Amino acid sequence: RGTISNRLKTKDRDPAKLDASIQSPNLQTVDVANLPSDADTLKVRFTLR
Amino acid sequence: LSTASVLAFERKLDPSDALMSAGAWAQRDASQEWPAVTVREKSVLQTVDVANLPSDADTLKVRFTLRVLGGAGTPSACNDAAYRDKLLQTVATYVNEQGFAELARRYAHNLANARFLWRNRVGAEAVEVRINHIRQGEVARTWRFDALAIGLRDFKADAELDALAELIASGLSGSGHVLLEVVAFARIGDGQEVFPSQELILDKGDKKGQKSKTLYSVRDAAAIHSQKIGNALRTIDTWYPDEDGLGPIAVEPYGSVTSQGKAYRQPKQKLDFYTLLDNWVLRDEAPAVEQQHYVIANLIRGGVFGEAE
Amino acid sequence: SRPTVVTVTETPRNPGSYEVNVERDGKMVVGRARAGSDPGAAAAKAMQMAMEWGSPNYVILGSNKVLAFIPEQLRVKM
Amino acid sequence: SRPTVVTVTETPRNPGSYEVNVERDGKMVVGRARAGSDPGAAAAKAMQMAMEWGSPNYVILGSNKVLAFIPEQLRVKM
Amino acid sequence: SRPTVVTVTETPRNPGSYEVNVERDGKMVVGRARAGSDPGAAAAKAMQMAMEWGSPNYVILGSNKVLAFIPEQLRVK
Amino acid sequence: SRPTVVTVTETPRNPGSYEVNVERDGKMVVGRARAGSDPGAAAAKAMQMAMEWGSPNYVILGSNKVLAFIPEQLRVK
RNA sequence: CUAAGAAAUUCACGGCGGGCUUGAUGUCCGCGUCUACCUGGUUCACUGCCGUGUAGGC
Repeated sequence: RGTISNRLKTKDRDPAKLDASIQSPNLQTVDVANLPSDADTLKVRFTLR
Repeated sequence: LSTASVLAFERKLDPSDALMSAGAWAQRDASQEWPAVTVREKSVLQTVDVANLPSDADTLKVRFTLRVLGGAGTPSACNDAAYRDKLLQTVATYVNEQGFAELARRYAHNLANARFLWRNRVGAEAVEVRINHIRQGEVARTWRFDALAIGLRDFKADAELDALAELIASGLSGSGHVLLEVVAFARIGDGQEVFPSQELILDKGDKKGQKSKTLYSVRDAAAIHSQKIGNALRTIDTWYPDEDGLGPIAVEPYGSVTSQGKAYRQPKQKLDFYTLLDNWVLRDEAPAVEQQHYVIANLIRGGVFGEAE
Repeated sequence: SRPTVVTVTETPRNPGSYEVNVERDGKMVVGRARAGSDPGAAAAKAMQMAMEWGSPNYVILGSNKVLAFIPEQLRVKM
Repeated sequence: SRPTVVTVTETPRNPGSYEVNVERDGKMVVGRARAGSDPGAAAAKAMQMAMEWGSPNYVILGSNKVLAFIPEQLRVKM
Repeated sequence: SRPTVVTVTETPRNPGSYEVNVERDGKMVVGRARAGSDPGAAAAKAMQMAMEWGSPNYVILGSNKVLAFIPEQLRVK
Repeated sequence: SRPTVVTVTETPRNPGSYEVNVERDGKMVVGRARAGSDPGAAAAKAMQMAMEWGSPNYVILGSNKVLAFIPEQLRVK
C-alpha cells in the first residue's frame, strides 16, 4: 500500500481523469526475492562452451 | 533542456524484514536464542489474527539489518545524456557545498529513538536500542542508546549520535562499506499485545465467513514489513508549509499523510518535489538551503520520475 | 457476461507452471496470480478463486490435465 | 472494427495443437501465440486474451470443439 | 482489385470440410489451404487470414453458416 | 455444487506454508485458515477438515506434494 | 371522359450404364525490461445482584 507519487500529466481539474487523487492510497502487487534470515551469501552458477 | 522520458533511481537505505522475539529483561546481553512469537487465530462470528507475548516474557526484541550504498545522484536509467550530465553537476554542486551530514544526523536520530516500533512504543516503559557495525562478519563498533530520553519532536545533540552520523555520512558519500545490525528491546509488559505488520491481500474475496484481519509472518514467526521500517526511518521532513506543532512527516513527492487524509505540498503551491527539482536543474534556481535537503532526501528514497514529452 | 469467469493458463516461458485470472462483472479482480508448479495446485487455486469471488454462478476453464482433478462436469459450472 | 477480435486456429502441420491471434483497433496486438495441445487450453487462453485485451467489447472465434467449453453466446460476445 | 479478398469455399468431394483462398493484390498468396471441418474453424481461419495480408482493407466472402459467426461490421473493411 | 469442497493452497507471500478453504452447500464454512509449515501437517489438516464439515461427498484438492501423504482412495468420497 | 368499354389454356410422362492421378525435396541465422511504496480506520466481551428489569467491576 503506497502513495501516488508521479507526474500528474493530466489537467488540474480533469473531467475524465486518467489517474487518481493524491489524498488516496494505491495498492499494488509485486514479486520479490530475498535471502533467508541466516544466509548471507548468494551463489550463481552457469556453464560456458 | 527537457526532463527525460525515463528516469529511475535505485534505493539507498535498504532494510530487511524485522524479526520479533520475546524474553525477560536483564537478559538482553545474552539474547540470541529467544523464541520467536507466533500469530494465532481467535473467534470474536468473525475470525481475527492476534499476537501476544508469552506469559513468562515481558520484553520484546526486534532485529533487522541495514545497508547504505552511496552514489545518490547517479540514475539507474535515462534517455538523454544532457539531462543526466546536468543532474550530476547539480548534485555534485550540492555535495561540494555541504556533505551528507544533516540527513545522516536525522537518520541516526530516527535510529536512536526506536521509531520503527510503530504502535508498541506508545505503551512502553523502557526502550534500549543497540546498533552494531559489521565489518568482516564480526563487530567493529557498538552503539547503545536510550530511546525514551531521546525524544521524537526535536533533534538534540550527543557525541555517540555524532559518531553514528559520521558513519552513515561516510557510507552515503562513497568512501566505505557500512553494514549495520539494529536490535531494539522494548519493555511492554508481562504477556501484553504486540502489533506485527498487518496484511494486504489483493485476492481476498467478498463473501462472509472470510478472515477479517490477518497478520504478517515469516516461516511461523511474527514479523514487520521492510517498507514500514523504511517509512519509519524516512520521517525526517519538517520544512513544509504547515505551522509548527504537528511534527515531522515522511519524505514523499507531494508529501502526504494518507491515513489522516490530508496532503501537504500541493502542486498549486510551489513547494513539492517536482517543481523545485525542475527549477533547480533547468532554470538554475536553488529554492533554499532547506529545500535542498528535501530534494536530496527524495533522491535517496528513489522513484520513477518521467515526463512524457 | 454475468457469471464470474476463472481461467487457468500455463506459461510457455517455462513449462509446468500455471497462472489464474478472475473476472467478476466487467472488471478484472485478479490478474496472473501464481497458481502452482503442477496440475493439482492449479486445480486447487481455481476452486479457491471460484469459492470466493463468486455470485450464485461461476465458470472454470483450464486444460485437459488440470480439469481432470476437478469432479467431472459437477463443480465446473453453476 | 471496434471490438477486439480473438481467433483460435489449429495448426495443420501437426494435428491437435492450437494458436491464438488477437487484434485490437486495426493493430495486431498478438500474432500466432501458442495456446496448447487440447481444446481446453485453447479456450482458457482465448478467454484470458478477451479479459486482458479489449476492455469495452470483444468477439471470440474458434473451432466447435473449442467453443464448447465457453457458455453458449453468453460470454462469447460483448 | 485493391483490397484483399478472403474466400471460404466447401469441398464438394468431401462435404463438411472447408478451404480458404486469399487474393492479396491480384496474385494469390494462399491457394486451397485447409480450413476447418466445421463453420466455426472456417470463420476463425478466415478472420486470421484477414488480420494478416489485409493491411489497408479487406472483404470476407463465404457461406451463411460460416459468416454467422462474424458480426456484420467485421466482414468488410 | 452439492459435494463439500476442501482445497489446500500454498500462500505465495511466504513459500512453504499452506492454507485450507472449506465450503459446504453453497456457502463457505472455513476461509483461509492456517495449516502447518510442511505438506504433512497440511495433508493432516485436510483430512481433519474432511471428516468434519461434510459427512457425505467430500472433495480434497491440493498439490502433488500434499496429496502424496494420503492414500488414493481417500481423496474423493 | 384514358388505341375507351368485355374475357377460364386444359390435360399426361422411367435418363440410363462403366472407370488406378502418379511420383521428389535442408528454412536459417542475433538479442539487457528496467524503477519506487504504512492495510488502516475497527476484538461493545465475561459473568454476576437479580424470579423479570437495571444497578456495577476490569
